Amino acid sequence: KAEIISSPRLITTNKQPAYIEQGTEIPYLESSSSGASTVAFKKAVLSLKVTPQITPDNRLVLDLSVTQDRRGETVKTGTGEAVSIDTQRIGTQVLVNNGETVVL
Amino acid sequence: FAKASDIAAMIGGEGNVNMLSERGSISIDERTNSLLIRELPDNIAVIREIIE
Repeated sequence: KAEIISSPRLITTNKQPAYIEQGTEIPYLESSSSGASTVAFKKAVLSLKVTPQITPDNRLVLDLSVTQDRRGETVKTGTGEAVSIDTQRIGTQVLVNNGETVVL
Repeated sequence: FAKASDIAAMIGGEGNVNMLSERGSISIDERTNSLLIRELPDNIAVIREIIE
């Protein structure tokens, strides 16, 4: 048996974008522009990203992104190796009353 | 109940042929979700009725 719970929170100003994160940044070998390599960072974080909007009849319209990623196994690429990522993601727009919960 | 940026893009927009305007203009105020319009006091009433 197993059971896991995680809950991030934020406070922000109406119509204003906010985020909160916790995780790791994986260095990947190369990013390509016109000619050469800007090696970059992929994210594996538990994150919340939100933009809210308050309406007259005691309600909110939320633009929502919620993710929970982790670092996975190291697979084989060409003559080399690299790190894979395990993900869970949901992105939506919903409409919810002032102080109650909905399941997304 | 709606984003002001979408409504400003629908009422005005690219070029004057599409715009429902003659020699005014919409602007957006994102902080308070509002439009700021400058036009003939006769077109203001029809625009107001439609976007209401």
